[PDB]
Amino acid sequence: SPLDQFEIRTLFGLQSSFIDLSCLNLTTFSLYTIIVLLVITSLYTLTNNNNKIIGSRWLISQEAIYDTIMNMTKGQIGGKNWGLYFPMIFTLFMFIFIANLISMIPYSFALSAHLVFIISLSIVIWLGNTILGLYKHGWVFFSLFVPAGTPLPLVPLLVIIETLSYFARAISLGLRLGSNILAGHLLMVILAGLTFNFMLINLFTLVFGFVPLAMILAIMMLEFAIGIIQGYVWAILTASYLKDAVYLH
Amino acid sequence: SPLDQFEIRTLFGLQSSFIDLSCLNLTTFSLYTIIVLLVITSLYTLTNNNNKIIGSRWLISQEAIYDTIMNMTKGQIGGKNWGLYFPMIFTLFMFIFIANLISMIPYSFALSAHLVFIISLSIVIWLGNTILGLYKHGWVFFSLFVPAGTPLPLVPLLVIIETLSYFARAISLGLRLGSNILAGHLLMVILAGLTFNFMLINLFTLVFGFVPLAMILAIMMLEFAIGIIQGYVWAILTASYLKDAVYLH
Amino acid sequence: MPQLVPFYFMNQLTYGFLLMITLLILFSQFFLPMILRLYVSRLFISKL
Amino acid sequence: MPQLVPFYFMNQLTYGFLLMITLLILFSQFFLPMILRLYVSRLFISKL
Amino acid sequence: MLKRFPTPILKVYWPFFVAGAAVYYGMSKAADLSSNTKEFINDPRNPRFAKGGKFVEVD
Amino acid sequence: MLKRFPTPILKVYWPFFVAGAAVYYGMSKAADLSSNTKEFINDPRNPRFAKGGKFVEVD
Amino acid sequence: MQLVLAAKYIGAGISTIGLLGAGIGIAIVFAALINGVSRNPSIKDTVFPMAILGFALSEATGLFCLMVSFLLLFG
Amino acid sequence: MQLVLAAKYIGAGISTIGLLGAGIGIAIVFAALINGVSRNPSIKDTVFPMAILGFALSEATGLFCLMVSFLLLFG
Amino acid sequence: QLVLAAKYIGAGISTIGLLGAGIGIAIVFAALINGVSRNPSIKDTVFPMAILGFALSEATGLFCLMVSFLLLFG
Amino acid sequence: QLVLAAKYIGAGISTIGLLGAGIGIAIVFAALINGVSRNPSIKDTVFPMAILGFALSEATGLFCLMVSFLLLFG
Amino acid sequence: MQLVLAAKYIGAGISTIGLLGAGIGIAIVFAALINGVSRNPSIKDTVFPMAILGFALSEATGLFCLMVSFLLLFG
Amino acid sequence: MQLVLAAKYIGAGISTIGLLGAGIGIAIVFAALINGVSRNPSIKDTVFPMAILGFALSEATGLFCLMVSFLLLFG
Repeated sequence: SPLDQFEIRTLFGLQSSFIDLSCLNLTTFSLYTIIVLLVITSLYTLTNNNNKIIGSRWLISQEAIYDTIMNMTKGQIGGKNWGLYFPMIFTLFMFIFIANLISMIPYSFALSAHLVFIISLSIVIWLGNTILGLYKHGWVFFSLFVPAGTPLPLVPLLVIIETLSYFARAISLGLRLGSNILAGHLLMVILAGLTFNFMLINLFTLVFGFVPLAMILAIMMLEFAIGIIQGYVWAILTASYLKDAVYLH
Repeated sequence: SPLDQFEIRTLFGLQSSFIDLSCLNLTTFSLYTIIVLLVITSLYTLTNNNNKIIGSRWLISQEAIYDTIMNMTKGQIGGKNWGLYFPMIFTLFMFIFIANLISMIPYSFALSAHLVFIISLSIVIWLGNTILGLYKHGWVFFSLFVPAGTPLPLVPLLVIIETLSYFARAISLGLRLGSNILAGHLLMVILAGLTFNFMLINLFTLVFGFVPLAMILAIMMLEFAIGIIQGYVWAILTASYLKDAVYLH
Repeated sequence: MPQLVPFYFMNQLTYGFLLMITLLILFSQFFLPMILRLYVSRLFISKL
Repeated sequence: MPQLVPFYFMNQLTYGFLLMITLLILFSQFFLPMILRLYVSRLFISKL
Repeated sequence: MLKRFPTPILKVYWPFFVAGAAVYYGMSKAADLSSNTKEFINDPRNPRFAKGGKFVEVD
Repeated sequence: MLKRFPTPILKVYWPFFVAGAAVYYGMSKAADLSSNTKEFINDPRNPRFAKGGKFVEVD
Repeated sequence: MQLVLAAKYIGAGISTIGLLGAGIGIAIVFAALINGVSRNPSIKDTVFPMAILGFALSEATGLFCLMVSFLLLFG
Repeated sequence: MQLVLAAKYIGAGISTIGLLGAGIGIAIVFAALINGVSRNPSIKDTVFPMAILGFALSEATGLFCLMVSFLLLFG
Repeated sequence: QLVLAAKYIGAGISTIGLLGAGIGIAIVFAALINGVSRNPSIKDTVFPMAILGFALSEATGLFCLMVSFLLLFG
Repeated sequence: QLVLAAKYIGAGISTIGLLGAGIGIAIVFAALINGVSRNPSIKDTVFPMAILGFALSEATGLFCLMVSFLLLFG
Repeated sequence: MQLVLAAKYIGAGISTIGLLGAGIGIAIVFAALINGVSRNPSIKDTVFPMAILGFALSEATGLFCLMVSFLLLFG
Repeated sequence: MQLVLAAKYIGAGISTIGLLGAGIGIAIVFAALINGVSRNPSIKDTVFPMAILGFALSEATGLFCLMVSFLLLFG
């Protein structure tokens, strides 16, 4: 069982017999959400030395993240009011960016590799695009489903397999991230499990047994890239989707 | 199942997986201990109108209980220092006296009818007599086990079946009270269960069906007597036992 | 008997002995001497 | 897969959405404008 | 420390919150439907056992 | 309200408290020995299930 | 389940015997009451509540043996 | 399996005969209480704690038998 | 398992001996009450004899209870 | 229950059609990159055509995934 | 019962062929990225978000196939 | 359990095919790298990290298909 690293264990506990209060209780998932919140709080509270203008070396990091997500959501929705949807496009980044660096620490735990939470967050953003689009643009919201000047005898086909791609968008956006984080962690644990039993046979294998160690180091080098790039790709697709929902093509 | 009135149900709940914190949690037994503590607090705090000397009509009750337990423990241990063991001889009364009037209220629950707590309290008082007796009187504590001037060829028999009566005292003192409260409540519930199905047959039984109701009323009249007398008998036997343990006959 | 033998033994005994130590400290230091103050006060006004 | 289908669905989703609403209110009202105050201050000293 | 600025976060983000409540409710019913399956009816940490009922155990 | 009077309740009642600790410990071991019997090994509210192990269930 | 229900009836039969204790008991209390009133007719309102109390406390021991029979008949 | 419950209920029926040893007990105690108060009217406040003591401290031996009956019936 | 059922009959029959114990404690405290009521100045003299006789009579009723516990638990 | 095992083989084989979808999205964005790099002033003109072609190609890769879900869940 | 797990593992093996449709995908995207940067050195900061977008938004279709493989293997 | 362990080996055999995606993939990336250096030898230190990045991101899709084979061999 190489997948035991994702087990959810209850720690602080709470129960009753009147009402099902077992929904909220401090758990491994919940404790790592508390840790994510305290890290994100720590990146801005004690980072700023006594509210100085000059912005010490720690604040350049949270300066660059801010600027690379402003200049990304200005180039996507880019209309009359792009900044009204900027806090959500930033707080969808920082959760995924911090929750995929915390998960790299060896005896730790991936928030992002729970499909039930990430798929739920994706369905929340998809319904919050459809409701916002219907509210802002009435019955002509469905004009999104015809591409451009197209010949009329093939328009209903191009409507059906446009709407099918419109509600595949509900689960695709989440399952991309879930699949990347889950496959990366499962790859690292399985190769560690193979190189461990590689190094317990006869003593000639601990000699020149440095090359599988170097391969695992190279995969860990790759895994930060595949963890930060997904945190960026989430925040670019849910900027493009707000471009479609707010502005009709 | 006429004995379902003694079920213990968990209410507020607490658990973990690190440590077994399931010992303390608010339960039916625990909630009725909170109620007993608040009643005993209520019998003395708001009873005294603004710390008046004259002692209003409520305070005559907690005056008479105090005086009838002072004049009872002065006539049992009655030595140089009888008052040093007077708070325990009073707080063994008031728990059993209040916890057997609260249990008379119809949809309520007997603290006293749990054998595991009362037998434990009895074993606590028995070991606290033996340890106190050994500490105060050395190796000659065992002089309690010979009655008086007796012929020597039958002294060891009269020692063996004196010590057997000495450690039957550990469970007898508790199981007396447990048996009285449990048998009284089980009697009332079984006779209520019989008179209920007596009154659901043909309409001639609700006519002149007043006599089993009067029999249940008479048993409830008896049950306060059998509940207060046991609260007194506990506090007289654990005064006599401190007479034996403190003073060697 | 089924009802007086559950897992709740340590529950019963824990809140019971907490209540016993509570009532012992509570009676002895608070509530018995607030009656005895009434006694000594009545006798002190009586002796005058 | 066995590990991502427990009973803990409402646990996961409850603390997750509490953290999302928390970070949303928290970022938007606190931490983004404390960077933007730095921006407007730097530009105000620059324009003078 | 930090000066709170009253940013509009309710007259902008209401359909996200409405969708959040809807997905919360739908996942509640999905969890209740999944917690009674054949595989998971005898896992003792489900919240059925903390209130009343015990051990259907007929499969 | 109430004036606390420092009554001696420790240099008088120590063997009662020592006996209380001893009966507490002995009933702890008695409860642990009784919670693993044949009748009560499948009652789901025992504190075994809240930490680790699940369902011996061989009787 | 015919054997256990046949044993229930025999057990309810055996649990009837303990009523003779109360039947002699109430009588010994009231016999002492009569022999105490005849020695002294002035102590009536002092003695007679104790006779009623002894009546009740022995009738309780009678009913504690009746209730076992009522369990073994039905419950 | 029927034999175990059958003999269980029979033994629980047998183990309530000892209450006739408690009914007569409470009887003789309150009988002596009545005869002692009647022949000396100033002994009540000295003999009454011994009466209550002897009453419950004699019943206890019938209640032991009733607890053997309860451990048979329900345990 | 006839023996597992027949030990319960023995535990029931062996509890009958408390009949003597209850009547015994009654006769002891009955004589104590009569002795105090006849001679009012004998209570502190003869009361330990009453407590002694009670302790002996209970223990010799208690033999039946410990035999019942050995039959029911051993 | 041969059918309960043979639906899993079908759900495995019916997932091969995403091979075309991945290569397809690659060829679309490859032509988009080449078209922007040759003519720098065509991005805002031709980018919705790229998003359209991606949406169509995924949906026509997605047919295989929904057939796999019908075989695995229906 | 062996047949279910056997065909389960065979189908999980079959459902990883679709990753060759993602390796070539990432290849063609970064190949066009290289050829587009090389023939115009001032387009990198405009073409790089489209590169990352096309990269992950093309892998997703291989990761769907890997999730079908995981639901076969472990579900 | 001979059938399921025979199916494990076949599944590990099938999950080898997805490596051809990476085998063509790394090559298409480096082929574009060569054809981009030959058109412009001045853009080397700008282009070559993107080639290494595409190498890594396609080798990840190769290893995601290797790990399924390593599961089906042993785990």
